[PDB]
Amino acid sequence: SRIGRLPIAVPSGVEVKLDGQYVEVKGPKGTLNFTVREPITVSKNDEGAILVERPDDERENRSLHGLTRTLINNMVIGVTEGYEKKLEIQGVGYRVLSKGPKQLEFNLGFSHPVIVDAPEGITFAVENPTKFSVQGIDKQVVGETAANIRKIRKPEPYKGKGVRYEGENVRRKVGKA
Amino acid sequence: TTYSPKAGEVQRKWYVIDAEDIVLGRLATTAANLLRGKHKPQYAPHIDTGDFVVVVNASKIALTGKKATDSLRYDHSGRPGGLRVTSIGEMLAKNPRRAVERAVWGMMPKNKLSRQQLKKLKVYGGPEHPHAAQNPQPYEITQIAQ
Amino acid sequence: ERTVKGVLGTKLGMTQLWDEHNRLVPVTVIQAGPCVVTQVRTPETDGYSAVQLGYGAVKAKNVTKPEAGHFEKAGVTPRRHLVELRTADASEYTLGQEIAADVFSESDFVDVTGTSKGKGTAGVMKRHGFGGLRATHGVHRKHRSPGSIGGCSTPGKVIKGLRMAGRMGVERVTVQNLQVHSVDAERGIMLVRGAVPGPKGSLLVVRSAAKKAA
Amino acid sequence: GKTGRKRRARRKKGANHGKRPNA
Amino acid sequence: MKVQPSVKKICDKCKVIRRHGRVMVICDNPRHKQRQG
RNA sequence: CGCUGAAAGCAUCUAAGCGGGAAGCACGCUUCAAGAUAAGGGUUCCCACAGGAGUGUUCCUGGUAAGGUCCCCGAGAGAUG
RNA sequence: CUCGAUGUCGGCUCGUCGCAUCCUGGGGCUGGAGUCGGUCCCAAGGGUUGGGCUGUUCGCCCAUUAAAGCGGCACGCGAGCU
RNA sequence: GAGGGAAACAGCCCAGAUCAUCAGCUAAGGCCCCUAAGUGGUGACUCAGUGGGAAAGGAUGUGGAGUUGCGUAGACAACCA
Ligand SMILES: [Mg+2]
Ligand SMILES: [Mg+2]
Ligand SMILES: [Mg+2]
Ligand SMILES: [Mg+2]
Ligand SMILES: [Mg+2]
Ligand SMILES: [Mg+2]
Ligand SMILES: [Mg+2]
Ligand SMILES: [Mg+2]
Ligand SMILES: [Mg+2]
Ligand SMILES: [Mg+2]
Ligand SMILES: [Mg+2]
Ligand SMILES: [Mg+2]
Ligand SMILES: [Mg+2]
Ligand SMILES: [Mg+2]
Ligand SMILES: [Mg+2]
Ligand SMILES: [Mg+2]
Ligand SMILES: [Mg+2]
Ligand SMILES: [Mg+2]
Ligand SMILES: [Mg+2]
Ligand SMILES: [Mg+2]
Ligand SMILES: [Mg+2]
Repeated sequence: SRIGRLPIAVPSGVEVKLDGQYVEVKGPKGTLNFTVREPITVSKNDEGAILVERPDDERENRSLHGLTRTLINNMVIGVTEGYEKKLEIQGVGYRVLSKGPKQLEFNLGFSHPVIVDAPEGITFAVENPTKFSVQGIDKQVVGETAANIRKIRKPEPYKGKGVRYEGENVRRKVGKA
Repeated sequence: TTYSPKAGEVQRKWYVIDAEDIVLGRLATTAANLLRGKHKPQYAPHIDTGDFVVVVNASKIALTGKKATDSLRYDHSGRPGGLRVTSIGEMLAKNPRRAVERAVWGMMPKNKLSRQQLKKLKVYGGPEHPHAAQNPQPYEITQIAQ
Repeated sequence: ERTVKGVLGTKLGMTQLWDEHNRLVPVTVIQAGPCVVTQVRTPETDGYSAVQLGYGAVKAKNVTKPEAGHFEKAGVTPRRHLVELRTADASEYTLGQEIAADVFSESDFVDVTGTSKGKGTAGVMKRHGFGGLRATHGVHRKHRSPGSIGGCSTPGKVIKGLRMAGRMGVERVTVQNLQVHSVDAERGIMLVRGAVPGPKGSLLVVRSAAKKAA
Repeated sequence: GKTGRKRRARRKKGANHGKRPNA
Repeated sequence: MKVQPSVKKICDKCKVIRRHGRVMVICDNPRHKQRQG
């Protein structure tokens, strides 16, 4: 495991508690929880880093080895930096507005606007009535939130109208030629 | 003349099996063997010489493969379109006593005496049972080598 | 799981009124008289929460020692009918509490439960809506007949639940989403818009509508 | 048909050494 | 989606995967989406 | 239909894991239901009778308590029960 | 198998099962702009009309309907009828 | 033409019942429980409940064994012109 054997660059001022199989990360942004899976050992590498090991050269061990390595990296860098994944809206009459830092309201050509909530771990940042993003301190739940937001009105192939990923390659077709 | 037990001659003991992480089939074979007194030298098919079997942690019974969803238990009321199906996982979560009792009953002779002896199998999904007055003794499912 | 208000009453008959829109409404009149809380069922003792109410006048010589003891524990005078109401807020009722018809207001939707009128042994044509055979055109002594009752060799049996003649009526019936037209609390009278099961003088349980309305 | 195919399949059991009456 | 016993690659961008016990073909062209059933 | 994601440095809804999704499934609504012999539960009521043979006191008869049934008047019930 | 009898066509009556789905429900692809469709994937919960002709089944037709499904049950059903 | 096996099951398998036996060894077939005897030992494979039905054909399922092309003169995938 090239990534797995690659250790974790711990940033400054972050408390990383390795309670055996439990991970606690504390910094100026939030707290995160995950029980490190049993067949992986974790050490502090003279208290300044993380060494993540695999008991055996069987396949499942390397699977979980890489997963845990970049999981710890993801979690610490989330407590220190935060993320972003961006979406954009196209089409006449389509707008996105904010009902707070935790909410979104869409006019996607429906009969009524759609109200979108978020977990406490995900916060929205709508910068334009035609551009917005989803952030948090996680990286799968951000993906699923953005996917559901796109699913609310996915791009039609006839004019491109709808919600799309910021650089999505919407495969279009010409209709009434 | 070969020995034959007399009514209440053979004493019937109480046992408690902890079904935590025990395969359903192993537990059912062991319980059926104990209920009918097949481990006793005084065994008789026509006289109930078996013991009382208490099974705790019946909700934690182990199932291999995809049995928890794909292994189905069926019932029929007799009237057309009256078939119900459930899975063994849902049975264990919902009615663990019924699941264990079905598994055990399928493994006993189809008798009047077997219907009487199945009443000695007390099944509980939790780790506790109400039969402390009978003092069930722990039973470990074990194999004899060779 | 659900919170239900309830009262016990007697079916007195039916009348009619005109509402504010000058529409004729049929109303059942219910003597929804005084009900006392005669027992309270709790999850600690009975395993479920409910209120056993008592309704009706009874001759003291017709009450027995067990019934007298039950009512004495409740602290009430003996009642003819004891009916349990399954409500999640049975903990708010006290033993001997007086429950009157004013539990319901002038526009509440209610469920009315009663034992329906009996018809004796009815045939398939009356109790199950069967069509018999024609009155003429050769029909031979089978005008009100059930027809076929099964197939053939496969299966050599009549299936369970086949609709046949038998005794019909005298069964629990609930009519849902009936609008309370009016409540006269001092004389314990309730006007409910519609028809409710049972003959006149039969015991009725009036409860909150489970499905609210339509 | 199911019936005939099961009749012809019964011959593959262990104690019938590849043969059965009526195939 | 085309549900056939015989699914193959039509595009050069078709890719044959096994998913949840079924052989499927996924292309970026939605026409070439195939399932084995 | 997806999210994250390797095996397979990419890719992949899947292999670990997570999620949307039908008048269908199980509930929700109504009704029956402890012969559910696993014969359940709560509350309330009456209570230590008499005589024989007895054989761990057993068991069998007899008069009762609480409670019922027969009988009579009926119907909101009903072929008869 | 049944000839020391296993009554048979159609209809009426009463149903019950399958899904190879006619309607309603969900979806993928379209030579899917919209309204409409085509096609094949799920799906059997409920529903699935009344007449003219003919012994008919079938079929043609009339007026509808969301639709007027295809089959099994001794081509279900005569100790149920015609 | 009984007995044992094949779930049941004339024709298949083993085996040809003189009677008694509350002795033993075996055949076919079996040994987790029904159901007598092994939840037998050792080594592989399968994850489909395949085992415990089926075709043309389709398929990066999985484990193994050969032939051959490219390759630290740096091979294939990814990232910069
Ligand atoms: Mg008529
Ligand atoms: Mg007549
Ligand atoms: Mg007949
Ligand atoms: Mg054929
Ligand atoms: Mg991907
Ligand atoms: Mg029953
Ligand atoms: Mg005869
Ligand atoms: Mg289908
Ligand atoms: Mg149906
Ligand atoms: Mg016929
Ligand atoms: Mg011979
Ligand atoms: Mg023979
Ligand atoms: Mg046999
Ligand atoms: Mg001989
Ligand atoms: Mg031997
Ligand atoms: Mg042998
Ligand atoms: Mg044995
Ligand atoms: Mg073993
Ligand atoms: Mg073994
Ligand atoms: Mg199979
Ligand atoms: Mg095959």
